[PDB]
Amino acid sequence: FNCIDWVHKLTLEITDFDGSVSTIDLGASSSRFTNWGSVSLSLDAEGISGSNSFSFIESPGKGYAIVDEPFSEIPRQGFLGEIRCNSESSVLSAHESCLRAPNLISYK
Amino acid sequence: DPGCSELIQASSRITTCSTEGVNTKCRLSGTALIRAGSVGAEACLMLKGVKEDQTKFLKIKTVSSELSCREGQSYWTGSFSPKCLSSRRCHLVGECHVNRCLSWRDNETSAEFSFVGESTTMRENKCFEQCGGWGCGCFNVNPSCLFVHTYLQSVRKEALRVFNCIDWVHKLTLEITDFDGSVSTIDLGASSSRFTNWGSVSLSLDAEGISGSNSFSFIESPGKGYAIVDEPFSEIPRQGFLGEIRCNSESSVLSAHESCLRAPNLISYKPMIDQLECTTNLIDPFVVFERGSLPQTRNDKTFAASKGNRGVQAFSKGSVQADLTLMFDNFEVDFVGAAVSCDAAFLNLTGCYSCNAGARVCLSITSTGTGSLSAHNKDGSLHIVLPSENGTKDQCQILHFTVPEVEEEFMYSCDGDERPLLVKGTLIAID
Amino acid sequence: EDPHLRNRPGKGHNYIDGMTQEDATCKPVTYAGACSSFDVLLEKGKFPLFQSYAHHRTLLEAVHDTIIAKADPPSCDLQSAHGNPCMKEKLVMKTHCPNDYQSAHYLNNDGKMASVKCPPKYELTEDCNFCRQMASLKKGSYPLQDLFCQSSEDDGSKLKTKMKGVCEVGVQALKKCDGQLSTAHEVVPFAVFKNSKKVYLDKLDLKTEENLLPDSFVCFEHKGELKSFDISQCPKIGGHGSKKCTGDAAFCSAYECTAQYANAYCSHANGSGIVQIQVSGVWKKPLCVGYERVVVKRELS
Repeated sequence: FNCIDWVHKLTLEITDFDGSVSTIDLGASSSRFTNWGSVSLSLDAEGISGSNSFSFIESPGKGYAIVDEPFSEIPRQGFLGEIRCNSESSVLSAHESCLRAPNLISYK
Repeated sequence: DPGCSELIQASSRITTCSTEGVNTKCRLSGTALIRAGSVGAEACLMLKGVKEDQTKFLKIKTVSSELSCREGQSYWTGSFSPKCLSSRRCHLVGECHVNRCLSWRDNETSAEFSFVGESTTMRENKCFEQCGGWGCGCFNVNPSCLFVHTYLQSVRKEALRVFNCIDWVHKLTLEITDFDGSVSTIDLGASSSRFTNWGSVSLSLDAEGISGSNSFSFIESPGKGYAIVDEPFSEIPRQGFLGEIRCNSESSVLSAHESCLRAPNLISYKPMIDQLECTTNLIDPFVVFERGSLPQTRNDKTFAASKGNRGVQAFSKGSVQADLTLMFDNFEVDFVGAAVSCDAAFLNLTGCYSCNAGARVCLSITSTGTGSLSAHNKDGSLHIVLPSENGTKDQCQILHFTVPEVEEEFMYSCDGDERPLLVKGTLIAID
Repeated sequence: EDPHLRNRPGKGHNYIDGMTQEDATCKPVTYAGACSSFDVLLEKGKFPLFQSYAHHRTLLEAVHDTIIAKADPPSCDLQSAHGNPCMKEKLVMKTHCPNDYQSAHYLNNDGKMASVKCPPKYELTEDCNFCRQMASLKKGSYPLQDLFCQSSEDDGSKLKTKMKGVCEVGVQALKKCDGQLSTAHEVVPFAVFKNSKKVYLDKLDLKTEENLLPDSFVCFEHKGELKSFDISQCPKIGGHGSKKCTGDAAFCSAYECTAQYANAYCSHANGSGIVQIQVSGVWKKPLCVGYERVVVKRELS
């Protein structure tokens, strides 16, 4: 995946009046749901722009990674992001609904 | 009230005569031009029938000089918090599949959420895929589906109407007083027109306008004040901009109507096996409403709310220079030729001469009936008219002069016969 | 959305004083009966104003409820003497009455009511300005104006015709004429107050102001569907009554509800209540506001 903007998220642990301790988060101008109502963020003068030229890779169980290249949209031979899918079963079980480029398998 | 200032006479072309025995009455049909007054001053118009005792005044009260904002494009918006509903269905269980759960349309509701019920609310239907096996529930080894039904819900109870102003119309709230006594309050701006009991009225000269207001958006709040935003008007909605979720009425914001327009793929989703967190990033309009609350220092004018009529206005400086063209539309004017007696007095005389404000005067008229009291001078340059009543009250109107040492004998005739009256006072020069 | 166009509040009498012939089928006026003075009031393409405002009263019901008075004579016969006051106000009107009708009532000028009468067997024509000779002839009257009655006692006798540039409209001799005067039949609004003249209108501002009134609820009798049932037999809040009654929040908020232990279901009529008017910038309450097509004389020159 990629990230077009960095939202300054503030993980807030709001404590209710009765004692119901809940843990939520607020970023830029978001909103959540609490037992006493809701909460939003007002001032947020902390943001970094210029993240479209970087792609991220998520690995369940292990750490993450970063790639020094922009996001891949259209697949083609000889580029990172050829065979793609839409879910975990499309990669593990190889689902036919995944998109790919034609004439991608050589034959000798 | 400081009374009227500009008092002229009507022409004989728009004035007719049609008596029906003793009681002589006439009609008024045409167009008469009169000079408008300043802040506080009025504009009276006396009428002369076939004799001299008949006098009908037509005063137009001027409040001040306002600058109304002409509205163009408007829309209803507000804060919204989506409420996500998770429903993890096993694989090959009813509608949960590996191909139907992924490619799921947002404008379709199958048997997975048909039991919830119909509601006119901007909702959507998603579909995800998690995992299967015996670790979380499912006889098949294929990953189970995850149908999501998230609908918007306005957590607040207030609504806002964000609009703009492409031009500032110099509105003049005029309180026109009829001949019989029906006092009505209207307004005129640039070149507008209204409806009165005696006809209509329009504005002629209006050389007071401010251009360059397209780069500013206004926010209306019923009950509280207004606000201003230093940004042009928002037309097309997009993520990360003021004016995303919009509607068309108050119910579209409070009750969240489906008919409101919004951008697709506006609700994020972070599924956690058996958990669901469907949150958005909608900009809170109350933050900007409290940040740029009126009044604000903009260029050199003062922006605030309006009085009487709902809208935005502006406070400027200077005088009032305009022309009021009275539009007579065939109105029957009746007046009894038998008036009652009465005596007048004199109080003070302060103000200015040869200016837009003029000078006020205190005249204590003591009469026994309800009627009028016409007064004039010697050379034929001043005209005084005051509604006479049974009692003792202080009246008077604006009297313009050309000398600081005011000294001229007035002649008032509230019943047909003239009576002597001497006035005096020192005025100052104010342009 | 409630199809209660046949349920009439108050009493439900539509036969007029002067042509009491169809009183055997329109007493009381309910879902049953084929009254000729009420069937044409709900037909598509005739009087749509009464179709929009049907949960109130009519002119006949206003006469029976001592609201709108009757002129002298109330039913001027067309075949009797040589001159009658109920003709100058009829020839100036241009309406369209169907065939097989004997009488045709309309509104007069003195605020009362004056109708016509034709001896048997005379029927109306395509316009109704004259009754000629001969399904069967209806023993009733045809509404010549599209108006509706209501319960009101607001006084307003100090008002006259509020029309500018009009010489003589209808039968009212307003201002004189000195140039070109028109005579084309055009629709003009009017509103007659209590004990006043036929006051015309120019700007109308209608509104809906409902109120908890006994003559604003409709219901139908239940039995082993729409049936006739009197609303006066509904008990009050802890009071008394003959039979039983029930309804929703509006009907049960003022009356007693017994749920399934009743014989009817009282429902609040949509739009029924208090219908005020805005004339001369002052909010007033008329009696029988409507339209009419009379001779309008406008001064063009």
